[PDB]
Amino acid sequence: LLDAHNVRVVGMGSELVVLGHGFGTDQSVWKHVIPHLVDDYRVILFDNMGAGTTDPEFFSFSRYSTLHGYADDLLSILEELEVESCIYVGHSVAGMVGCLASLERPEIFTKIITLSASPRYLNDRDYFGGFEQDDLNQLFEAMQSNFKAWVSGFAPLAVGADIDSMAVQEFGRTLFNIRPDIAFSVAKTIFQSDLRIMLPKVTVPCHILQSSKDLAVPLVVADYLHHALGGPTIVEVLPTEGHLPQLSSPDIIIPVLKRHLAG
Repeated sequence: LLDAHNVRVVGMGSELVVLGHGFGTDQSVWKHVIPHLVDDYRVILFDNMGAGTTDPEFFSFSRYSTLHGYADDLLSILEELEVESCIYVGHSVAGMVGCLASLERPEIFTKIITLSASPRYLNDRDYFGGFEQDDLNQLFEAMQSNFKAWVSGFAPLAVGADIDSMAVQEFGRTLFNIRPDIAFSVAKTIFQSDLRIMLPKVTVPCHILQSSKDLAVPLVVADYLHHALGGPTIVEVLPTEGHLPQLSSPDIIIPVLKRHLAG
């Protein structure tokens, strides 16, 4: 492992914190944050199998049809690094992956921080997720119709802000670097996922950070996690817009993340 997932361990701080990334980017999404954590924490970063920065020659589409495959990767990495106890910070899908991995080894995680995470994006009876199946169908066909034309429109909506903004350029660049037959398939697994049954089984304390304006995650999803996670929970709304606010708005995210890391 490690090389397959580009595992990096930086810092001189007392506490171990793991940083996971969501769909479409890689560990570089934490570029603005890492310099502010190395004095206080020992940071381990890694890339999910199937990202642009990884070698997905023989990608097992069965292993990653559920988020368990990503969760086992995280555990194997922490196992390989001989990590017995750490704080986990998961952005977007890596939030649910840490929660799912904590079900398997809750002693390894003292604290979980989710950022722009969601256990389900489709709507349902008495559950607002943000999307309908026909909203997903159009996106999946648009990604296969012209993947590059889709990325040019999706990255401005995921990050928010201008098409010319630096976070948009970076995310669209990493989003476009995914091998197309993997990006569509992984976007299907993620966008159609439903991890609400798992949430009550979580006992690790979870700090749910969430942008007030997140197009992939409505505000109501933050309160749902607060009430659905079986362990202690707190919710802090970030005064930002976007799915990747640690990239677009690090000036605001960093003090909030460190405050939850230290408290």
